[PDB]
Amino acid sequence: SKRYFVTGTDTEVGKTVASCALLQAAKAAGYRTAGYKPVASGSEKTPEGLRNSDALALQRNSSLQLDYATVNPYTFAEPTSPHIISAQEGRPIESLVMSAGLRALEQQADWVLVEGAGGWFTPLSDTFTFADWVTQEQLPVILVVGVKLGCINHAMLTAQVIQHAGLTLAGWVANDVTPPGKRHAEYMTTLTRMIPAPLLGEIPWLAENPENAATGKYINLALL
Amino acid sequence: SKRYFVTGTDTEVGKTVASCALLQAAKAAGYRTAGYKPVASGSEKTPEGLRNSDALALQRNSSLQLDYATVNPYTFAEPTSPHIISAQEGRPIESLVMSAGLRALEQQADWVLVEGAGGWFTPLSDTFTFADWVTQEQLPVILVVGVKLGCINHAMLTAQVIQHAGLTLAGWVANDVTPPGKRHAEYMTTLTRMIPAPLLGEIPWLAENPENAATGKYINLALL
Ligand SMILES: Nc1ncnc2c1ncn2[C@@H]1O[C@H](COP(=O)(O)OP(=O)(O)O)[C@@H](O)[C@H]1O
Ligand SMILES: Nc1ncnc2c1ncn2[C@@H]1O[C@H](COP(=O)(O)OP(=O)(O)O)[C@@H](O)[C@H]1O
Repeated sequence: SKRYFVTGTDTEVGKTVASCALLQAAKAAGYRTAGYKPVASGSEKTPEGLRNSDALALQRNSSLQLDYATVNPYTFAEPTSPHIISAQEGRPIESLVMSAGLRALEQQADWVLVEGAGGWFTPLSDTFTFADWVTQEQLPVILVVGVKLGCINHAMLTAQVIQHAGLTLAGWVANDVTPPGKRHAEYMTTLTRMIPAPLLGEIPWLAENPENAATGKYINLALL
Repeated sequence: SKRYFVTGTDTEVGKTVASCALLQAAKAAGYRTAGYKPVASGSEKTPEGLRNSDALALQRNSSLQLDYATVNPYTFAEPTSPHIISAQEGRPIESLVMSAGLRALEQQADWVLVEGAGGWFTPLSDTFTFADWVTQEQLPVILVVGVKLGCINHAMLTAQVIQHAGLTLAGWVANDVTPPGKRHAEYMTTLTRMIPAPLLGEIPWLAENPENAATGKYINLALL
Protein backbone atom coordinates (compact mmCIF):
# COMPACT_ATOMS: atom_id res chain seq x y z
CA SER A 1 0.00 0.00 0.00
CA LYS A 2 1.40 3.51 -0.70
CA ARG A 3 0.90 5.64 2.41
CA TYR A 4 1.64 9.35 2.99
CA PHE A 5 1.27 11.59 6.02
CA VAL A 6 0.12 15.17 5.37
CA THR A 7 1.22 17.95 7.67
CA GLY A 8 0.98 21.79 7.43
CA THR A 9 3.25 24.77 8.25
CA ASP A 10 0.58 26.29 10.52
CA THR A 11 -3.08 25.68 11.58
CA GLU A 12 -5.50 26.74 8.83
CA VAL A 13 -3.04 26.59 5.86
CA GLY A 14 -5.49 24.41 3.89
CA LYS A 15 -4.10 20.99 4.86
CA THR A 16 -7.58 19.44 4.26
CA VAL A 17 -8.03 21.24 0.88
CA ALA A 18 -4.68 19.92 -0.28
CA SER A 19 -5.56 16.37 1.11
CA CYS A 20 -8.79 16.36 -1.01
CA ALA A 21 -6.79 17.48 -4.10
CA LEU A 22 -4.26 14.64 -3.46
CA LEU A 23 -7.05 12.07 -3.04
CA GLN A 24 -8.73 13.29 -6.24
CA ALA A 25 -5.46 13.00 -8.23
CA ALA A 26 -4.87 9.47 -6.83
CA LYS A 27 -8.42 8.41 -7.77
CA ALA A 28 -7.76 9.79 -11.25
CA ALA A 29 -4.58 7.65 -11.50
CA GLY A 30 -6.64 4.50 -10.79
CA TYR A 31 -5.84 3.92 -7.10
CA ARG A 32 -8.43 2.63 -4.63
CA THR A 33 -8.10 5.45 -2.08
CA ALA A 34 -8.74 6.03 1.58
CA GLY A 35 -8.30 9.15 3.67
CA TYR A 36 -7.50 8.62 7.35
CA LYS A 37 -7.75 11.25 10.05
CA PRO A 38 -6.97 9.31 13.25
CA VAL A 39 -7.41 12.28 15.64
CA ALA A 40 -9.78 15.21 15.22
CA SER A 41 -10.97 17.99 17.53
CA GLY A 42 -13.61 20.58 16.67
CA SER A 43 -16.73 18.63 15.89
CA GLU A 44 -20.49 18.85 15.40
CA LYS A 45 -23.23 16.91 17.21
CA THR A 46 -25.41 14.73 14.90
CA PRO A 47 -27.90 11.79 15.68
CA GLU A 48 -25.03 9.40 15.07
CA GLY A 49 -22.42 11.10 17.32
CA LEU A 50 -19.72 13.76 16.86
CA ARG A 51 -18.63 14.38 13.31
CA ASN A 52 -15.62 16.48 12.28
CA SER A 53 -15.82 18.42 8.96
CA ASP A 54 -12.27 17.63 7.81
CA ALA A 55 -12.76 13.89 8.37
CA LEU A 56 -16.15 14.16 6.51
CA ALA A 57 -14.23 15.82 3.64
CA LEU A 58 -11.70 12.92 3.56
CA GLN A 59 -14.52 10.37 3.79
CA ARG A 60 -16.30 11.66 0.68
CA ASN A 61 -13.14 12.29 -1.35
CA SER A 62 -12.10 8.62 -0.80
CA SER A 63 -12.92 6.36 -3.79
CA LEU A 64 -13.99 3.54 -1.44
CA GLN A 65 -17.19 3.78 0.53
CA LEU A 66 -16.00 3.99 4.13
CA ASP A 67 -17.69 4.24 7.55
CA TYR A 68 -16.98 7.37 9.48
CA ALA A 69 -15.33 5.65 12.46
CA THR A 70 -12.95 3.95 10.06
CA VAL A 71 -11.85 7.33 8.74
CA ASN A 72 -11.76 9.01 12.16
CA PRO A 73 -11.58 6.81 15.28
CA TYR A 74 -10.93 9.69 17.78
CA THR A 75 -13.38 12.60 17.63
CA PHE A 76 -13.55 15.41 20.20
CA ALA A 77 -16.01 18.32 20.20
CA GLU A 78 -13.78 21.16 21.45
CA PRO A 79 -11.29 22.65 18.94
CA THR A 80 -8.14 22.57 21.16
CA SER A 81 -4.97 20.44 21.33
CA PRO A 82 -5.87 16.66 21.42
CA HIS A 83 -3.87 16.01 24.64
CA ILE A 84 -5.94 18.58 26.59
CA ILE A 85 -9.41 17.44 25.61
CA SER A 86 -8.37 13.72 25.71
CA ALA A 87 -7.27 14.25 29.37
CA GLN A 88 -10.46 16.25 30.13
CA GLU A 89 -12.75 13.55 28.77
CA GLY A 90 -10.89 10.53 30.17
CA ARG A 91 -10.36 9.06 26.67
CA PRO A 92 -6.60 8.22 26.04
CA ILE A 93 -5.38 8.40 22.47
CA GLU A 94 -3.73 5.04 21.98
CA SER A 95 -0.94 4.47 19.47
CA LEU A 96 -2.10 0.86 18.98
CA VAL A 97 -5.59 2.01 17.98
CA MET A 98 -4.19 4.65 15.56
CA SER A 99 -1.93 1.97 13.97
CA ALA A 100 -4.73 -0.73 13.90
CA GLY A 101 -6.95 1.78 12.01
CA LEU A 102 -4.28 2.40 9.38
CA ARG A 103 -3.84 -1.43 8.91
CA ALA A 104 -7.65 -1.82 8.58
CA LEU A 105 -7.67 0.70 5.72
CA GLU A 106 -4.66 -1.08 4.14
CA GLN A 107 -6.87 -4.22 3.69
CA GLN A 108 -9.02 -2.42 1.13
CA ALA A 109 -7.12 0.60 -0.16
CA ASP A 110 -3.91 0.65 -2.01
CA TRP A 111 -3.29 4.41 -1.68
CA VAL A 112 -3.82 5.79 1.86
CA LEU A 113 -3.44 9.48 2.89
CA VAL A 114 -3.10 10.10 6.62
CA GLU A 115 -3.91 13.64 7.79
CA GLY A 116 -2.52 14.79 11.09
CA ALA A 117 -4.15 17.27 13.45
CA GLY A 118 -2.59 20.81 13.68
CA GLY A 119 1.13 21.06 12.95
CA TRP A 120 4.06 18.68 13.27
CA PHE A 121 4.50 18.71 16.99
CA THR A 122 0.82 18.31 18.10
CA PRO A 123 0.86 16.45 21.53
CA LEU A 124 -1.45 13.43 21.90
CA SER A 125 -0.55 12.84 25.59
CA ASP A 126 1.93 14.38 27.98
CA THR A 127 4.65 11.97 26.80
CA PHE A 128 3.63 11.36 23.19
CA THR A 129 3.27 13.57 20.10
CA PHE A 130 1.92 13.02 16.64
CA ALA A 131 5.46 13.16 15.31
CA ASP A 132 6.34 10.14 17.52
CA TRP A 133 3.61 8.02 15.89
CA VAL A 134 4.58 9.12 12.33
CA THR A 135 8.22 8.25 13.05
CA GLN A 136 7.09 4.89 14.48
CA GLU A 137 5.11 4.13 11.35
CA GLN A 138 7.92 5.41 9.10
CA LEU A 139 5.41 7.32 6.94
CA PRO A 140 6.75 9.59 4.12
CA VAL A 141 5.59 13.18 4.67
CA ILE A 142 3.97 15.72 2.37
CA LEU A 143 4.25 19.32 3.62
CA VAL A 144 1.39 21.78 2.82
CA VAL A 145 2.53 25.42 2.79
CA GLY A 146 0.11 28.36 2.72
CA VAL A 147 1.86 30.98 0.54
CA LYS A 148 2.00 33.98 2.90
CA LEU A 149 4.58 36.11 4.82
CA GLY A 150 5.84 33.95 7.68
CA CYS A 151 5.54 30.71 5.69
CA ILE A 152 9.21 30.73 4.54
CA ASN A 153 10.31 30.48 8.15
CA HIS A 154 7.68 27.90 9.12
CA ALA A 155 8.33 25.74 6.01
CA MET A 156 12.06 25.69 6.75
CA LEU A 157 11.53 24.85 10.42
CA THR A 158 9.16 21.94 9.65
CA ALA A 159 11.33 20.56 6.79
CA GLN A 160 14.44 20.56 9.02
CA VAL A 161 12.73 18.83 11.93
CA ILE A 162 11.32 16.04 9.74
CA GLN A 163 14.75 15.39 8.18
CA HIS A 164 16.43 15.36 11.61
CA ALA A 165 13.98 12.58 12.63
CA GLY A 166 15.26 10.40 9.71
CA LEU A 167 11.99 10.67 7.80
CA THR A 168 11.45 11.17 4.09
CA LEU A 169 9.98 14.49 3.03
CA ALA A 170 8.16 13.25 -0.10
CA GLY A 171 7.15 16.65 -1.46
CA TRP A 172 5.30 19.85 -0.70
CA VAL A 173 2.14 21.51 -1.93
CA ALA A 174 1.68 25.32 -2.25
CA ASN A 175 -1.78 26.47 -1.23
CA ASP A 176 -2.96 30.02 -2.06
CA VAL A 177 -4.91 30.95 0.98
CA THR A 178 -5.30 34.61 -0.03
CA PRO A 179 -5.97 36.51 -3.33
CA PRO A 180 -3.06 37.43 -5.69
CA GLY A 181 -0.60 39.64 -3.80
CA LYS A 182 2.48 41.65 -4.72
CA ARG A 183 5.36 39.17 -3.97
CA HIS A 184 3.75 35.85 -4.90
CA ALA A 185 6.36 34.78 -7.50
CA GLU A 186 9.36 35.62 -5.28
CA TYR A 187 7.78 33.69 -2.36
CA MET A 188 7.24 30.68 -4.68
CA THR A 189 10.86 30.85 -5.97
CA THR A 190 12.32 31.09 -2.42
CA LEU A 191 10.15 28.21 -1.18
CA THR A 192 11.14 26.04 -4.16
CA ARG A 193 14.91 26.46 -3.58
CA MET A 194 14.67 26.05 0.19
CA ILE A 195 12.38 23.01 0.64
CA PRO A 196 14.51 19.87 -0.13
CA ALA A 197 11.69 17.95 -1.87
CA PRO A 198 9.66 18.39 -5.12
CA LEU A 199 6.78 20.88 -5.37
CA LEU A 200 3.80 18.65 -6.23
CA GLY A 201 1.50 21.53 -7.38
CA GLU A 202 -0.09 24.79 -6.41
CA ILE A 203 -3.77 25.18 -5.52
CA PRO A 204 -5.20 28.64 -6.44
CA TRP A 205 -7.30 30.86 -4.22
CA LEU A 206 -10.85 29.40 -4.49
CA ALA A 207 -13.48 31.52 -2.78
CA GLU A 208 -16.36 28.94 -2.53
CA ASN A 209 -16.16 25.70 -0.65
CA PRO A 210 -12.66 24.60 -1.97
CA GLU A 211 -13.02 21.11 -0.30
CA ASN A 212 -15.76 20.21 -2.82
CA ALA A 213 -13.91 21.96 -5.73
CA ALA A 214 -12.39 19.71 -8.43
CA THR A 215 -8.75 20.34 -7.51
CA GLY A 216 -7.03 17.04 -8.45
CA LYS A 217 -5.73 18.70 -11.70
CA TYR A 218 -3.39 20.99 -9.71
CA ILE A 219 -1.40 17.99 -8.35
CA ASN A 220 1.29 16.14 -10.32
CA LEU A 221 1.16 12.67 -8.69
CA ALA A 222 4.11 11.53 -10.88
CA LEU A 223 6.54 13.32 -8.56
CA LEU A 224 5.51 11.26 -5.58
CA SER B 1 28.78 43.04 27.38
CA LYS B 2 25.73 40.76 27.89
CA ARG B 3 24.04 40.26 24.52
CA TYR B 4 20.81 38.40 23.63
CA PHE B 5 19.04 37.75 20.35
CA VAL B 6 15.22 37.87 20.41
CA THR B 7 13.24 35.75 18.00
CA GLY B 8 9.49 34.88 17.77
CA THR B 9 7.41 31.76 16.98
CA ASP B 10 5.58 33.59 14.17
CA THR B 11 5.32 37.12 12.64
CA GLU B 12 3.22 39.42 14.85
CA VAL B 13 3.59 37.47 18.16
CA GLY B 14 4.68 40.65 19.97
CA LYS B 15 8.46 40.23 19.62
CA THR B 16 8.89 44.05 19.85
CA VAL B 17 6.54 44.33 22.89
CA ALA B 18 8.54 41.67 24.70
CA SER B 19 11.87 43.39 23.60
CA CYS B 20 10.68 46.70 25.19
CA ALA B 21 9.69 44.82 28.40
CA LEU B 22 13.18 43.18 28.48
CA LEU B 23 14.92 46.53 27.93
CA GLN B 24 12.81 48.14 30.68
CA ALA B 25 13.69 45.34 33.17
CA ALA B 26 17.41 45.66 32.28
CA LYS B 27 17.30 49.44 32.79
CA ALA B 28 15.64 48.80 36.14
CA ALA B 29 18.51 46.44 37.12
CA GLY B 30 21.04 49.25 36.46
CA TYR B 31 22.37 48.24 33.03
CA ARG B 32 23.26 50.80 30.35
CA THR B 33 21.05 49.37 27.58
CA ALA B 34 20.89 49.39 23.83
CA GLY B 35 18.36 47.82 21.49
CA TYR B 36 19.65 46.80 18.05
CA LYS B 37 17.49 45.96 15.06
CA PRO B 38 20.04 45.43 12.26
CA VAL B 39 17.45 44.71 9.51
CA ALA B 40 13.96 46.15 9.23
CA SER B 41 11.35 46.20 6.47
CA GLY B 42 8.03 48.04 6.62
CA SER B 43 8.90 51.66 7.13
CA GLU B 44 7.59 55.23 7.02
CA LYS B 45 8.95 58.19 5.04
CA THR B 46 10.07 61.16 7.23
CA PRO B 47 12.28 64.30 6.42
CA GLU B 48 15.25 62.34 7.72
CA GLY B 49 14.70 59.11 5.72
CA LEU B 50 12.84 55.82 6.28
CA ARG B 51 12.02 55.00 9.86
CA ASN B 52 10.69 51.65 11.09
CA SER B 53 8.29 51.64 14.10
CA ASP B 54 9.85 48.63 15.85
CA ALA B 55 13.35 50.14 15.65
CA LEU B 56 11.88 53.48 16.94
CA ALA B 57 10.40 51.50 19.85
CA LEU B 58 13.84 49.96 20.65
CA GLN B 59 15.51 53.36 20.28
CA ARG B 60 13.33 55.02 22.92
CA ASN B 61 13.29 52.06 25.32
CA SER B 62 17.15 52.09 25.35
CA SER B 63 18.61 53.86 28.42
CA LEU B 64 21.35 55.45 26.27
CA GLN B 65 20.54 58.20 23.83
CA LEU B 66 21.21 56.60 20.44
CA ASP B 67 21.03 57.74 16.80
CA TYR B 68 18.55 55.92 14.66
CA ALA B 69 21.09 54.53 12.18
CA THR B 70 22.99 53.04 15.09
CA VAL B 71 19.89 51.15 16.18
CA ASN B 72 18.84 50.19 12.63
CA PRO B 73 21.45 50.31 9.85
CA TYR B 74 19.27 48.56 7.17
CA THR B 75 15.81 50.06 6.61
CA PHE B 76 13.49 49.10 3.75
CA ALA B 77 10.05 50.58 3.05
CA GLU B 78 8.16 47.49 1.84
CA PRO B 79 7.04 44.98 4.51
CA THR B 80 8.33 41.76 2.82
CA SER B 81 11.25 39.35 3.37
CA PRO B 82 14.60 41.31 3.58
CA HIS B 83 16.26 39.23 0.79
CA ILE B 84 13.54 40.22 -1.73
CA ILE B 85 13.52 43.96 -1.17
CA SER B 86 17.36 44.05 -0.69
CA ALA B 87 17.71 42.45 -4.17
CA GLN B 88 15.05 44.80 -5.63
CA GLU B 89 16.77 47.91 -4.34
CA GLY B 90 20.37 46.88 -5.09
CA ARG B 91 21.38 47.20 -1.40
CA PRO B 92 23.12 43.95 -0.12
CA ILE B 93 22.74 43.15 3.55
CA GLU B 94 26.30 42.62 4.66
CA SER B 95 27.23 40.42 7.62
CA LEU B 96 30.26 42.64 8.33
CA VAL B 97 28.06 45.73 8.65
CA MET B 98 25.57 43.90 10.94
CA SER B 99 28.50 42.72 13.15
CA ALA B 100 30.28 46.18 13.09
CA GLY B 101 27.00 47.76 14.33
CA LEU B 102 26.74 45.34 17.25
CA ARG B 103 30.44 46.10 18.21
CA ALA B 104 29.70 49.87 18.00
CA LEU B 105 26.87 49.47 20.52
CA GLU B 106 29.15 47.31 22.73
CA GLN B 107 31.46 50.38 23.19
CA GLN B 108 28.76 52.19 25.18
CA ALA B 109 26.23 49.64 26.39
CA ASP B 110 26.79 46.79 28.69
CA TRP B 111 23.43 45.06 28.04
CA VAL B 112 22.52 44.76 24.32
CA LEU B 113 19.27 43.20 22.95
CA VAL B 114 19.35 42.28 19.27
CA GLU B 115 15.94 41.87 17.59
CA GLY B 116 15.73 39.84 14.44
CA ALA B 117 13.28 40.39 11.59
CA GLY B 118 10.39 37.85 11.20
CA GLY B 119 11.06 34.33 12.46
CA TRP B 120 14.18 32.20 12.86
CA PHE B 121 14.83 31.36 9.27
CA THR B 122 14.37 34.84 7.66
CA PRO B 123 16.67 34.96 4.52
CA LEU B 124 18.96 38.00 4.13
CA SER B 125 20.33 36.91 0.72
CA ASP B 126 19.90 33.82 -1.42
CA THR B 127 22.77 32.08 0.42
CA PHE B 128 22.51 33.64 3.88
CA THR B 129 19.85 33.68 6.61
CA PHE B 130 19.48 35.52 9.86
CA ALA B 131 20.11 32.27 11.69
CA ASP B 132 23.56 32.07 9.99
CA TRP B 133 24.57 35.47 11.42
CA VAL B 134 23.25 34.62 14.94
CA THR B 135 25.20 31.34 14.88
CA GLN B 136 28.28 33.24 13.68
CA GLU B 137 27.99 35.69 16.55
CA GLN B 138 27.21 32.91 19.04
CA LEU B 139 24.37 34.97 20.56
CA PRO B 140 22.16 33.35 23.27
CA VAL B 141 18.52 33.34 22.16
CA ILE B 142 15.31 34.39 23.88
CA LEU B 143 12.15 32.93 22.29
CA VAL B 144 8.91 35.01 22.37
CA VAL B 145 5.77 32.87 22.15
CA GLY B 146 2.30 34.31 21.52
CA VAL B 147 -0.04 32.13 23.63
CA LYS B 148 -2.49 30.84 21.00
CA LEU B 149 -3.51 27.56 19.26
CA GLY B 150 -0.68 26.67 16.89
CA CYS B 151 2.01 28.13 19.16
CA ILE B 152 2.83 24.77 20.84
CA ASN B 153 3.92 23.39 17.50
CA HIS B 154 5.79 26.54 16.44
CA ALA B 155 7.55 26.90 19.83
CA MET B 156 8.73 23.30 19.68
CA LEU B 157 9.95 23.63 16.09
CA THR B 158 11.94 26.82 16.82
CA ALA B 159 13.41 25.49 20.11
CA GLN B 160 14.61 22.29 18.39
CA VAL B 161 16.22 24.08 15.47
CA ILE B 162 18.15 26.49 17.72
CA GLN B 163 19.47 23.59 19.85
CA HIS B 164 20.48 21.63 16.74
CA ALA B 165 22.61 24.65 15.68
CA GLY B 166 24.58 24.41 18.99
CA LEU B 167 23.13 27.65 20.33
CA THR B 168 21.95 28.43 23.84
CA LEU B 169 18.23 28.98 24.28
CA ALA B 170 18.43 31.42 27.22
CA GLY B 171 14.72 31.54 28.02
CA TRP B 172 11.29 32.26 26.63
CA VAL B 173 8.66 34.92 27.17
CA ALA B 174 4.87 34.27 26.99
CA ASN B 175 2.98 37.10 25.33
CA ASP B 176 -0.84 37.28 25.56
CA VAL B 177 -1.80 38.51 22.18
CA THR B 178 -5.54 37.92 22.69
CA PRO B 179 -8.03 38.38 25.61
CA PRO B 180 -8.46 35.60 28.27
CA GLY B 181 -9.59 32.42 26.54
CA LYS B 182 -10.79 29.00 27.69
CA ARG B 183 -7.53 26.91 27.66
CA HIS B 184 -4.96 29.52 28.71
CA ALA B 185 -3.62 27.65 31.78
CA GLU B 186 -3.26 24.30 29.96
CA TYR B 187 -1.42 26.04 27.07
CA MET B 188 0.94 27.70 29.61
CA THR B 189 1.58 24.35 31.40
CA THR B 190 2.29 22.50 28.12
CA LEU B 191 4.62 25.27 26.89
CA THR B 192 6.49 25.29 30.21
CA ARG B 193 7.22 21.53 30.18
CA MET B 194 8.11 21.45 26.48
CA ILE B 195 10.44 24.46 26.03
CA PRO B 196 13.89 23.45 27.47
CA ALA B 197 14.67 26.89 28.97
CA PRO B 198 13.20 29.06 31.80
CA LEU B 199 10.01 31.08 31.33
CA LEU B 200 11.17 34.67 31.97
CA GLY B 201 7.63 36.13 32.43
CA GLU B 202 4.25 36.58 30.86
CA ILE B 203 3.00 39.86 29.38
CA PRO B 204 -0.82 40.30 29.68
CA TRP B 205 -3.17 41.40 26.92
CA LEU B 206 -2.80 45.22 26.82
CA ALA B 207 -5.28 46.91 24.50
CA GLU B 208 -3.58 50.37 24.11
CA ASN B 209 -0.16 50.92 22.66
CA PRO B 210 1.65 48.06 24.62
CA GLU B 211 5.11 49.24 23.32
CA ASN B 212 4.82 52.39 25.47
CA ALA B 213 3.23 50.45 28.41
CA ALA B 214 5.38 49.97 31.55
CA THR B 215 5.92 46.23 31.13
CA GLY B 216 9.38 45.67 32.68
CA LYS B 217 7.68 44.32 35.89
CA TYR B 218 6.45 41.20 34.02
CA ILE B 219 10.05 40.04 33.34
CA ASN B 220 12.25 38.24 35.88
CA LEU B 221 15.75 39.21 34.66
CA ALA B 222 17.31 36.99 37.38
CA LEU B 223 16.64 33.89 35.27
CA LEU B 224 18.76 35.14 32.42
N1 LIG C 1 -7.18 27.33 -1.76
C1 LIG C 1 -8.01 27.93 -0.89
N2 LIG C 1 -8.83 28.92 -1.31
C2 LIG C 1 -9.71 29.50 -0.49
N3 LIG C 1 -9.77 29.10 0.78
C3 LIG C 1 -8.97 28.15 1.28
C4 LIG C 1 -8.05 27.52 0.43
N4 LIG C 1 -7.41 26.64 1.14
C5 LIG C 1 -7.87 26.68 2.39
N5 LIG C 1 -8.84 27.60 2.47
C6 LIG C 1 -9.72 27.81 3.66
O1 LIG C 1 -8.93 27.87 4.86
C7 LIG C 1 -9.65 27.26 5.94
C8 LIG C 1 -8.82 26.10 6.50
O2 LIG C 1 -8.66 25.15 5.43
P1 LIG C 1 -8.33 23.62 5.73
O3 LIG C 1 -8.17 22.84 4.49
O4 LIG C 1 -9.32 23.00 6.63
O5 LIG C 1 -6.96 23.72 6.50
P2 LIG C 1 -6.37 22.98 7.72
O6 LIG C 1 -6.68 21.41 7.41
O7 LIG C 1 -4.92 23.31 7.79
O8 LIG C 1 -7.07 23.37 8.99
C9 LIG C 1 -10.98 26.79 5.34
O9 LIG C 1 -12.00 27.77 5.51
C10 LIG C 1 -10.68 26.66 3.86
O10 LIG C 1 -11.87 26.71 3.06
N1 LIG D 1 0.59 42.04 24.93
C1 LIG D 1 -0.08 42.55 23.88
N2 LIG D 1 -1.30 43.09 24.06
C2 LIG D 1 -1.97 43.66 23.05
N3 LIG D 1 -1.42 43.69 21.84
C3 LIG D 1 -0.22 43.16 21.58
C4 LIG D 1 0.50 42.56 22.63
N4 LIG D 1 1.63 42.13 22.12
C5 LIG D 1 1.65 42.42 20.82
N5 LIG D 1 0.52 43.06 20.50
C6 LIG D 1 0.26 43.69 19.17
O1 LIG D 1 0.60 42.79 18.10
C7 LIG D 1 1.15 43.54 17.00
C8 LIG D 1 2.56 43.02 16.71
O2 LIG D 1 3.34 43.27 17.89
P1 LIG D 1 4.93 43.37 17.82
O3 LIG D 1 5.53 43.59 19.15
O4 LIG D 1 5.39 44.39 16.85
O5 LIG D 1 5.33 41.96 17.27
P2 LIG D 1 6.38 41.48 16.23
O6 LIG D 1 7.74 42.26 16.67
O7 LIG D 1 6.48 39.99 16.35
O8 LIG D 1 6.01 41.88 14.84
C9 LIG D 1 1.14 45.00 17.44
O9 LIG D 1 -0.05 45.66 17.01
C10 LIG D 1 1.12 44.92 18.95
O10 LIG D 1 0.62 46.12 19.55
